[PDB]
Amino acid sequence: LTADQMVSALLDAEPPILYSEYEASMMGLLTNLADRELVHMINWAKRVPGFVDLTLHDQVHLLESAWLEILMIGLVWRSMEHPGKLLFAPNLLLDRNQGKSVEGMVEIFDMLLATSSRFRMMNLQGEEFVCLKSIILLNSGDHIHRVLDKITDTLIHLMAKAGLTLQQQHQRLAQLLLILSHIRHMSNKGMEHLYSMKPSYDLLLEMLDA
Amino acid sequence: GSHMALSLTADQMVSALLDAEPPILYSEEASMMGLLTNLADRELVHMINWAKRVPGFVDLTLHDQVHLLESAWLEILMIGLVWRSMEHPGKLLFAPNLLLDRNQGKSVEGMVEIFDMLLATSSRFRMMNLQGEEFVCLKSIILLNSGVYTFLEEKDHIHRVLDKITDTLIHLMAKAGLTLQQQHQRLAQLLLILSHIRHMSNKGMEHLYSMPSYDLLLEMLDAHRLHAP
Ligand SMILES: CC(C)(F)CN1[C@@H]2CCC[C@@]1(c1c(F)cc(/C=C/C(=O)O)cc1F)c1[nH]c3ccccc3c1C2
Repeated sequence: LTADQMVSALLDAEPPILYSEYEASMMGLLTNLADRELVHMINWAKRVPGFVDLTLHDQVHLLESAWLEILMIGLVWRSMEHPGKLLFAPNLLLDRNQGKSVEGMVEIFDMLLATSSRFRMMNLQGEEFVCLKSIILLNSGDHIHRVLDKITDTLIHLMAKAGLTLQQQHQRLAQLLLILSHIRHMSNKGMEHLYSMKPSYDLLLEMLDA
Repeated sequence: GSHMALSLTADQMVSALLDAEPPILYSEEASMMGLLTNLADRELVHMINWAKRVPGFVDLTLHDQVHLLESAWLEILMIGLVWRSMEHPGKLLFAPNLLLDRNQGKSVEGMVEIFDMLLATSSRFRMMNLQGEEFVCLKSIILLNSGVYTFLEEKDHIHRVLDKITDTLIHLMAKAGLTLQQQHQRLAQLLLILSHIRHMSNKGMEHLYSMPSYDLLLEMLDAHRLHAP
């Protein structure tokens, strides 16, 4: 794949924006939405170049490690145009105060809002976003490393076509990748919260093995 | 005289970071945990001295300095550990007199998973032939990045300093003989390892709460004003 073919393949693989159903009410709605987004995520993963070249075991491990980071990056991306709010769905736009209804949720909401504001301030583009989402999938858990190098080349190509100087290109690449450390942190805090009040192997395996 | 962070050339940045480097300390299942806790506490004191010398860090308010150190202290201890453990495959060089293999971690409940992650990180840095000058840049990035979007002109300042550190990393790779494409690929590889260091710190923090607060760090950062030069 050329950088242009990589971009086209990632944009074409994009999952759809889902709608919510119709504290306890909010948690139920958010859980149901996450479960429905997960099914589309498996189908998206299968279309990421290089992902199907991996063994079923490697595919399962990468998705098991990255699913929350991928849900979170998708959330923060569609929430960019809504300062102070999280656009879980077009019919479920929640502010900080609504996160205070559930114990331990306000901290995660605050981190997601801060990430959305950073992407807004950076003017993150759709083509950069799909590259970042693919990196999260391949990195969160030699061929994988060669594919990651190809995504970096693709990110640079996008910035060069956008008219950034050679210096601006490395500075922007670094700024984008550093936010991935923040997304990892949020996923770890989210996973901790899930185990405090407790998406299965069968779900991933049935969809990954036809 | 005093160089402002944004005025530094790549060479001045490297010299400032190398000069700020903390020393390698010596060590003093219950005995093992005590030794590692005591070592971490002693490394923390040197870490405050190091942080104060990281260009741009003293331009921040005392409250912002504490917020950054509170978020980054374990990532900084971990990156230091993985760096000095590079020349020792299968072992973690906590101190020259405390070199531990993964089997030793098995003596403490939940410790093996963290040791395995630290060992994997050390092997990745060895395979990439991480240089001392790149390492100091990475440690500085961890400090300035780990708490920025966890708290306009002051936030922009941190981001401008981070850009200066990236420019420094690129300069080092360019002088090492890497093509422009190879520089971008190496930079990306290194920054992706930072997401793994964040992961390890989160898992490490979780283990601590199962078994350095804002107040403790605030007092240590403030007490630095009283130390002799
Ligand atoms: C997982 C955790 C603790 F970080 C909270 N999450 C973040 C905040 C909103 C609730 C949600 C969440 C979840 F991601 C998963 C579950 C799962 C339950 C079960 O399996 O029983 C329950 C949640 F509340 C969730 N929902 C989403 C939908 C679209 C896009 C993003 C999200 C997120 C991010």
